[PDB]
Order: sequence, then structure tokens, then C-alpha cells
Amino acid sequence: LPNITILATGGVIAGGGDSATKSNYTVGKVGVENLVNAVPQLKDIANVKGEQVVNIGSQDMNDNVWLTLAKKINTDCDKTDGFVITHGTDTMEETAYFLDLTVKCDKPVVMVGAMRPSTSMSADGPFNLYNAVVTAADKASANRGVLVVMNDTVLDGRDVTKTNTTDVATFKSVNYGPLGYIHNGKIDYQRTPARKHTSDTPFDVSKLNELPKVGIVYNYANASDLPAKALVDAGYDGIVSAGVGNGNLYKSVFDTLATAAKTGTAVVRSSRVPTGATTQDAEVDDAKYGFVASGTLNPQKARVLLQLALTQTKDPQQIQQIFNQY
Amino acid sequence: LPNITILATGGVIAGGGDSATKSNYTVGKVGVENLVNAVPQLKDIANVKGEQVVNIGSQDMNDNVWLTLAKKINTDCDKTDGFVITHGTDTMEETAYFLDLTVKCDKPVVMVGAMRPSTSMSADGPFNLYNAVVTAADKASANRGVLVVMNDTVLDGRDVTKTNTTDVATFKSVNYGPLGYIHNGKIDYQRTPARKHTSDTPFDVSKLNELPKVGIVYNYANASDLPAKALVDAGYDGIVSAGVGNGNLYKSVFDTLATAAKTGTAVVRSSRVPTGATTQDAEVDDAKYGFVASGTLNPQKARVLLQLALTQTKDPQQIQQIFNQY
Amino acid sequence: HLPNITILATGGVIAVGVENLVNAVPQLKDIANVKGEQVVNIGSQDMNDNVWLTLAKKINTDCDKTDGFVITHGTDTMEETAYFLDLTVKCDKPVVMVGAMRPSTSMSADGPFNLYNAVVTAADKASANRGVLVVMNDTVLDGRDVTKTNTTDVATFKSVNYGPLGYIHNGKIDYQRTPARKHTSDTPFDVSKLNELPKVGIVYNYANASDLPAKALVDAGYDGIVSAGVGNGNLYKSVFDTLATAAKTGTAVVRSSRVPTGATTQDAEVDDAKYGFVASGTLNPQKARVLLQLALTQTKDPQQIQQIFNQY
Amino acid sequence: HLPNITILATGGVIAVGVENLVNAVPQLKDIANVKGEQVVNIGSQDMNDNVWLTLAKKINTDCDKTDGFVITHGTDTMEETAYFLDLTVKCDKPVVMVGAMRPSTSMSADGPFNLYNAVVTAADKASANRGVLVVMNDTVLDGRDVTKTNTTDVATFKSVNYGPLGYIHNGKIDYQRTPARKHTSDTPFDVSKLNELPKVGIVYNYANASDLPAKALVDAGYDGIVSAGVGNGNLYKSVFDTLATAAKTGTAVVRSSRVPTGATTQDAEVDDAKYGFVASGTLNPQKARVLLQLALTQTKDPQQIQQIFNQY
Ligand SMILES: NC(=O)C[C@H](N)C(=O)O
Ligand SMILES: NC(=O)C[C@H](N)C(=O)O
Ligand SMILES: NC(=O)C[C@H](N)C(=O)O
Ligand SMILES: NC(=O)C[C@H](N)C(=O)O
Repeated sequence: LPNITILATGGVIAGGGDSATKSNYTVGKVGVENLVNAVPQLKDIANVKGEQVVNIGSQDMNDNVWLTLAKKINTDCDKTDGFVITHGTDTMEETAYFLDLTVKCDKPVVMVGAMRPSTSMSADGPFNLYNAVVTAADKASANRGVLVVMNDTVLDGRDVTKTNTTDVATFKSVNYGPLGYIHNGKIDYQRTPARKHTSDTPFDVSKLNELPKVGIVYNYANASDLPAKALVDAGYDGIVSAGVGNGNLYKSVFDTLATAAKTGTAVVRSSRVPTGATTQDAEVDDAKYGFVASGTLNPQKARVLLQLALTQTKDPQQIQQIFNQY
Repeated sequence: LPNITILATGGVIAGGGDSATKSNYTVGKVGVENLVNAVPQLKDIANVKGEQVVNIGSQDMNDNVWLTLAKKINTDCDKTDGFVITHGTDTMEETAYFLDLTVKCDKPVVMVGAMRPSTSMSADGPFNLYNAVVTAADKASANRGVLVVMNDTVLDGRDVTKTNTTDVATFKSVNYGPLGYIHNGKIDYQRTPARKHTSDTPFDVSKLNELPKVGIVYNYANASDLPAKALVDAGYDGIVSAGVGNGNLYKSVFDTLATAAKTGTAVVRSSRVPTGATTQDAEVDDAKYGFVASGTLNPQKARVLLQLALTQTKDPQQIQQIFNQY
Repeated sequence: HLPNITILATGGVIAVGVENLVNAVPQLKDIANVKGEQVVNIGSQDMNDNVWLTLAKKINTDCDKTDGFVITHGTDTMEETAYFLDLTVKCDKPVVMVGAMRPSTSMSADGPFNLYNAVVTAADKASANRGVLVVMNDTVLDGRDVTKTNTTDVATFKSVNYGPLGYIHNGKIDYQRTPARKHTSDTPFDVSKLNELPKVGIVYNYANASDLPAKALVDAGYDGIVSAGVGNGNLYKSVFDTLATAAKTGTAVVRSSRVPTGATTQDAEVDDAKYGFVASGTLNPQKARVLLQLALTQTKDPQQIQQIFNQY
Repeated sequence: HLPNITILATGGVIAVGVENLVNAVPQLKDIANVKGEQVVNIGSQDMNDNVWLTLAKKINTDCDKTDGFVITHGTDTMEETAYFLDLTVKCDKPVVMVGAMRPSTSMSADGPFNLYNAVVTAADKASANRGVLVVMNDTVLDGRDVTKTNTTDVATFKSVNYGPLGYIHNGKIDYQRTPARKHTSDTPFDVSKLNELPKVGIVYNYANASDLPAKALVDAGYDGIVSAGVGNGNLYKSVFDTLATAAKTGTAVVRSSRVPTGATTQDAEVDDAKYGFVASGTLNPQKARVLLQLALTQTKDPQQIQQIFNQY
């Protein structure tokens, strides 16, 4: 049986409710040892070691936990066969992409959460955890990047996103599809991400104790420039715009971000729109403004990459090249 | 033949490109008269009158144009059979909901855009415009609220949203589905929005020359409180949170918005997540904080409703009731 | 305070007797006074006209005795049964179908909560006059549009053309849609006195398709044949040939599509009026069968069957 | 500077001779040196084995003469043809299929830009070694997973299980996926010397389904029968009966599903090894037919056909 390390960070998967039918849930309550012990069936498919990293709702996920996770995986890569990270659902997709860029182990790293607490009727956590371990244990999962396993589906950490606020089936790779489906404890992989991940990225956070400051501003009708201005005022390294349509900006936001990019703030145009690329060669001449188009990376994903791009370079052409290959 | 009034506001539907294959487009270039004349086939199905309201990219849409549109439709409701509004795609879904709440005519009001300029190969604007008129002309379209007609589909202004950055098929009613499909210039309606719209809402903007100030803050891992703080500092009437998952907030954003709601700022929890309701009775006790859950309204839609709710009342219980019925 | 809900069990992975099933979900007791009757205990892959006729008559007979019905059922043909009941039930109280994608013994089994939410839906006053319903994965779906979209996913049931009626959260439903097509007491289909249904078969279309299935139905003197066509209800030539001649000896022929969403329309490439065919609109081939079988209890005239496929 | 692209025309709404078609989209001249050959001029609803065999042989014979192929085709069975070519083409240069949902004369017709993007895809060096492709609505889709999801929508073609390979914007493609299942020169299927294919028919399953289509194929001595099952490939009893006896006189039986997404799996409710059936995995019934017809040129053994349905 393979050696699988479970790194817990919290989430509803480690929470509870006051009855089997209540909809109000706690987060990060149950310790990794108890969490692992609640699914004895894991012992059929791996030798599990549990470690508590933090115990929080993933809505409070942050740079400190990200750095911690990457360093821990990178250090311990040698001495296990794969990793599962238990995490809240809310920002699962951000952490998975951050690890997909900073983990240098080629061994399977699989993220998993639950939409219902283990106390609820038909709770999804036990089987999710089982399937996540199945995936971490499978030789075929190596070299595919950081994965998220939810609803019997293996999803790449780049494209995966939370598409519905409550559905157990919420996690989908909405532009390029999943890698594999899980049936009877086995996976038929038919796809792997072509974008460079893990050991083929330049991003090395091993010696870093902070990341560049990158915030996100939303666009909509009559959008205030005040949020963009506050980020600039605070010397943020980067700003990601959640634009309208194909990465467009409301005039007053556009004006502030244009000014910030001429003084050296990195500006990435992403989109509030849930599928499809923010392209070049549409309404915004990115070269002219010193902006970067995010491609299929949604705003929170664009943030991840831009923060890491900023550990390498402050140059808009070099950042756009990063956004074309990772 | 029915009398149909076309109110133009701009968009790519009224723009162009330098060749049939270029991807870079102008917005709001073509005047309503020329725009109507480019589709002579409209004269088979209606007597069209065109009026230019503004000529802009809908990424620059704003409160002034909204007020203008509602007042114009309300004034002229008597003296036409229906309306089509040509508009950019980027914020089409915001304007359609704003009109869905403030138009008091029960006659069909139909919004339409194009994803490609009329100069491009297989441009979508001509047929979109034709189908929008078909819909405005159809007796069955009355009493269904403000509609958007794109890709042979009739969509309610509440649920409709732009789901893809470039696809002609981008507009979808992602929670409840469309009202009707268009084939051979005819519509089979099988659904109508149960939420109160048009003449069954209390919202009357006829004498207003501004709307309440409502901004949108995004949530993500390590989110700065600076945007929320700038809105509060500027005395915004309302703030909508584009939360993570089921409307959750990053701790520092939560802290700022909690404070703003205790001093009387209206705070609506919506979600960055593209489908499903922001519910009550999940992780956030809205009553305790004086917050309002947005239901299926996405952040930009929540903004529309909250601005209008703020013309009636500043009370969180009364605003939540509005968010339960409109 | 609690409504009386009748559970009518037909089998499925959700099930093993109806008593065992109810007694394994004791939380139903918080929302309803549950009464269980075993109608049959089969996999829905073996569902048939007799079970349909039985369900419809029982529901209509016992309508006065209860506040609502939940029908436990296999997933495989739940969308067929739901539509039949949608067209034949005259009781105006909720009738909700439910199944399970996972075995009751499996980790994270869906059945118990699915059942709970089905009873919630049948208990809700707001559920009445919306036709027959299917309740799966926290969603309430109308019996006409609802279909099984995936072979294994717990989220498989979707109303692929017109969307769901409502979502369930915390034992409460926010309904924002109701089906406009006529149902339940507004249809003319009355199966009270019927002990058989008309014979309607389904033939598939594909590259190089054989005419042998279609001829074998026609030789068997089938009252109706539904074509699962390609694209917008088109047919492979040797199949069009058989059905065109069969529509003319009097066999009703409905064109549907193997394509999983969208309408088989009139006025595309098949001149239906010329051949006496009927276009199925958004009804998939199995759903078209249900409606065609019922149409044929009222009329054999193609023009009148079309009107039926335009109203129901 | 421009690549030589061969357009092989088979008909469809996209078309009317191949010369007229090419000459109506003169913008193709900016991206390719286009050469047109009329192979056939039919609606794809009447597509067949002979056209398939013809396309495969022409592509393989003329591989050296051109840099890539675009096949203009009806939409109705484009996903069948694409998969056949996916399994039989040995040329490693791009082969891209394309159609149109709207008439060429209609407002906002899709054909011209669809054709342009198909030629862009066949011209792109990055398109090579990805198998046979379908290019529709600004998207590049692999021939195995791609299917027609809607009867009328211009956005109908989707890879419903594994997603698209790449999106087209401004005449350029960002490929992020390639099919892992073996294709093109990595399959053993060689149709160079073949002038017929094995006979494989499709039967539909539904409530109360007739065994008559299945018996009529078996009586006709069909080499294979694909079942479009319910749910996870299940069969109505009287249909399971016929196929179980037929698999035992030697007819190959593949279980697929009418359910539009997801795998017909092994190890669910049908003990395939016991009955000598083969599970289709994610291949829908029409796609399973393609693979079963080709399997049967190499072997009649059910265990070996299964291995084929596990690798291709
Ligand atoms: N279901 C969940 O895990 C949601 C929770 N707020 C979290 O992300 O930690
Ligand atoms: N296609 C379009 O209309 C997009 C444009 N930026 C607009 O919204 O005005
Ligand atoms: N999950 C299930 O219910 C499938 C089963 N074959 C049925 O329809 O009964
Ligand atoms: N739009 C089309 O191509 C449909 C036509 N029946 C075909 O497949 O040829």
C-alpha cells in the first residue's frame, strides 16, 4: 500500500452541524487525526499519515498558509508517495493553482473538500476523502500537476473552479474539462494540462517569507475608482481587474489602472465572466497601456500567477510571456 | 405590422473592424438610423422607429443612462407596441435587470447586442436584431418582464448573464433557464419569471436625478480591506460583497463590512461564484450582522436591486424582504 | 401539524421493502407523517406500461386519502414515468419522484437526503399545481423537461431545455418557474378505464442505419413509431423510406432526435404535412413515446396528434 | 508562405459544388492555398460506410500531396465520420471537419467563418498529432469526444466528457489538451484493402421496449449490435434476453447508453464477462458502432473487443 500524507487546512470537510438536516456549518473544528479516523476505509488503499497545517475556513485562506504548504510539500516530497490536502471549498481553486506553480515534487498532490459537514445526511466528505486518496495513490496521477478531486472527478488545478454556491457537483474545469473520472476506485485518465506546472515552472518560494501585494478590483456599470485608487495608494505591486466581457474596464477604473501601469504597477486584465479567455487584440491595446491579458485565468487565479510573476520580474512584456505559458 | 421603437445605446452591435477577420472592434460608432438601415429585413415584421439615447461601449454604462432609459420607456410606452434596446454585451445583464425593476409599461422591452461587429465574417448583429424585433412584436412576450434576446433564445432580465468572454452563445439564464426559443421567426414560450417585475414593483425612478451609491468588493485569499474601507470612507449607501462560495467573506473584509453595517451602510452578501444562491442559514448569521443575502443575484445584479431598495428604505430587514421578492 | 405523505415504492437503487426504506430515513418523521405502499420492486430499466397504468390509477383513486405522494423509483427511466404521470394524474396535490445514484451501503450514499428532500417538496403547499415533479440533487424539476444527463453523477437529473422550477436549501424551496405546457387535470388523457396502452416503438438513426428495426415494428402492426433522428430530427434514407410508407398505411410516426437538447422542429428539412409525420418539439424519443402512446388513445389522425405535441 | 490545404467536400447545409463553396469564402486565400475535391454531395443524415471508406483511403493516398485536409460535412453525423477517420487515417497531418447550422443564405450564416476557422486549424503546425478534429463555433474538438448537443444552436458541438482541445481567437489557437486515447497512426485498423465494413446495428432502450428490433438484427445475421441503454448501459428485460442469446451465437454486443454524458462502465449492474458483452465507456451508441465495426475487422472475441474499447 502506498504512503500518503494528508495535510489538513480546515474547511467544512473538517466541520460539523447541530443535526443531520441543519444547513449552518462550522469550519476547521475537527483535527486531522479525527478526520482521518472518521474514514477507516482509507486503510484499504493507503498508509495514511496526517499533519495539521492550520484549521480555518478557506474564506480566510492567505499567503502565510500558501507559503507553508508549498515548503512543507517540497521538503517532504522524498519521504512519502503522494499528498492529499483537505481544505475549504471557497478558495480551493486558488490554493490548488498556487501549489500547481510552486510545488517542485512530480508526485501526486491532490486537494479535497466537502460541501456538507460529516454530520449531515448524505455528507459528501467521506467519499470525497476516499476518492482523493485513490487519486494520490494512483501511479498515473504523477506529472499531471496539482489536482482537485471532487464528485468522482479529477480536475487540474489551473482550470478548476467552484461553479455553484451549494451543489456537491460544484467543481468543474469550465474551459478545458476534467482529466479523469473515478469509478470503482479507479481512474481513466484521458487528458493532462498542457500549461507548464510544478517542476517545469521557475517559481521558487522556498526562501520567501512574504509574497508581492496583489489586489482585485471589480468592474460593473458606474464602478467607483475608489478601490483601485486605494490599492495604488498603498503601493500594491500588482492589481488584477475583474473586467466586464472580454476583460474591459469601466472608464474611471481604466483611467486609474492606466496611470498605475505607467508608474510601474503591474496590471492584469481578467474578467468577471466565468468562462473563456481574456484575450489580446480585442478592445484594449495592452502593449500601449503596459497591461497583461489574463487568458482563461479568472481574477483570483490571475492573482496567483501575477504574485509569482512579480517574484521574477516587474516588466509587462515578461509578465505577459508568463501569462502565455503557465 | 406592429410599431416597434429601437432605443440605441451603442455596443459592438453598432461598431466595426478594419476587415472581415480582425478581432479588434470599435463600439458605439454607428448611428441608430444606419444601424436599422443595415437590416432592411426588419421592415417585413415591424414599423421601426429609431432613437439614439447614447453611443458608448457598455463597459462605460452608468446610472445616468439607466435613468434616461427608464424615463423614456415609461413616457413613450403609450405611443408604441414594444421596445428594442441595442446595447453592448458587457453590462447588458445589469441594464436589463435595472429596467426589469423600473419600467412600468407591461409592453415587451427587449435588449440585444452582438459579440462580433457587422463587418466581421458571420457577424451575429443582423440576425440578433431581427430576432429581438420578432420578440418585441410577439403578443406573447408582454407581461414577462424585460427580456434579452441573443442566440435564438429569449431570456429573462433577472437571471440572464454573460457566461463566456467571446462566444456568440454567451448569454444564458444559468439558474432557471430561458423563457423561449426562436425558430423560423416564432417563439414557443414555456416559462415566465415568478419574481415580481415591471409594473408589480414599487421602484419608481421617474423623478430621480441620481441613484444611491453602491459599490462592489471582491473576496479571495488574502483580500485587502482597502477597497471596502474606501467605499465606507466615501459614505457609500451600500456595498455588495462578491463573496467566496456561499457568500462568505475574507476576515478583514468581513470586519470592515460588519462595522459599516452597524453604522447604517447597507451590506449585501452576493458571490463571485457564477451559479446558485447566496443563502441565509449557512455560515453567516445575517440578522446578527444587519446584512442581506442576495439569493441568485450575482454581484452586479445585487447592486442594481440594492440601489433601488435604497430609494425606499435603509432598514436591513426591509431590504432582505425586497431581496426575497424581486 | 405535519402533512400526510404517501410513499409509493417501485424499486430502484434507492431500495428491499418500502417499510425498510422509510425506517432507514427516520428524519422523514420531522417533516411528514409517512405511509408506505409497495407498488412493485423492480429496476426501472424493466419499467413498463402496466406499472404506469397502476401508478396513475392508484394516485387518482387515493388522492383524497393523503396530502401528497412521493414515488421511489429507479433513475434509468424515471424521466419517462414522470412524464406519463404528468399527463395522466388528475389529483392536484404534489406527486414527486425520487431515486438514488449510489447504493444505500456506499460511502456518502445519496438516497437518504434525496428522499428527505422529495418529502419536503411533496409537503410544500407551493409545490401544488406544478405538474408531476422529480426531486434530485437539491433541485425540483418538472416531469416534462427533466432528463438523466450523466450515467453515474449524483447531479445527473437536469431540465436541459427550460431549467429547474426551484432549489432546495435548508428544507425550503424558492420556486421561480412553473411549466407552461398543460398538465395533470388540464390534459384529456384519462387512463382510469384503460387496461392497455397503444404499442409505440423507438428506432435509432445513425450512419448507414438499418431499416430492419423500423420494418419489424411496422410488421408487428405497431400503433406508433418514434424516430430518434439525427440533428433536427432527420432520418437515414432507408429508415425515412420505411416510415414514410408506414405513416401512409396508418402508423403514426413522430420525429424526435437522439440529440440531447433542443427541439425537433417543423419547417426544417422534413415536410411533415406532406408525409403525415409529427415533429416532437423538445420531447426526447422516450418522452415522445409517452405522449404518442397517450395521443393514440384519443385520435389516429396525424394533424390532431401534432396539435397534441404542440399543447402537452 | 501559405500552406496547401485540401478541402474534401461531402455536402451538408454548409454547401452546391466545392468550387462554389470555396469561391464564396475568398478570405480563405489569406491563410491557405486551397484545393477543392467533391467526394460526395449529400446530407449527412444519409452518410454511410462507403463514404467513410472513400474518405479514409483518399486521405491516406493523398497525404503526401498537401499540408492538410478540411472535410466539409453535414452536422447531423459529423461526430460519427470524425471518429471513423480518427481511427483509420494514418496521415499525420491535420484533418479537420466542419459544417454549418444555418443556411448559407440566412442572416448571420455560420458557414463562412466556420470554414475560415477550419482552414486556420488545418494550417496550424500545432494541430498535428492530435487526431481527427472538428472545428465549430471557434473551438477545436477531438473526434472521439465531440458530439452534437443541440438540434439547432450554432454552438451545438461540444466535447461533453473531456472538453475541447483549444479555442480560436484572431486566427490563432491556444491548445491546452490533446486526446490520450490512441488514434490515427497508433491504431491497428487499416481499411486500405477493405471494400466493406462489418454490419453493426443500434437498438434503443426505454420503458416497455420491444425485442423486435434486436431480433430483426440478429435474424439478419448482423456482426454486431450496440445497445443504447438506459442509465449506466442497462437494458429492458426482453431486450437483454435477445442480446444475451445473440452474444452467445456469436453476435458481438456492446452496451452503450442513450444518456448523453458519462461512461457505460463495467462492474455496475451487468456482469459483462458472464454474458460476453462489452462496456462502451464514454462512447455514445453511434460512436460505439464505429469502434465495434472496426474491432470486428481484427477479432470476433468479446474479451479482445473489450480491450479495444479500453484503448481507442
Ligand atoms: N464547504 C466549505 O468548505 C466552505 C467553507 N466556507 C470553506 O471554504 O472552508
Ligand atoms: N460585444 C460588445 O458589445 C462588447 C462591448 N465592449 C460593449 O459591451 O459595448
Ligand atoms: N440508480 C438506479 O436507480 C439505476 C437502476 N438501474 C434503476 O433505474 O433502477
Ligand atoms: N446543418 C446540417 O448540416 C444538417 C444536415 N441534415 C446535414 O447533416 O447535412
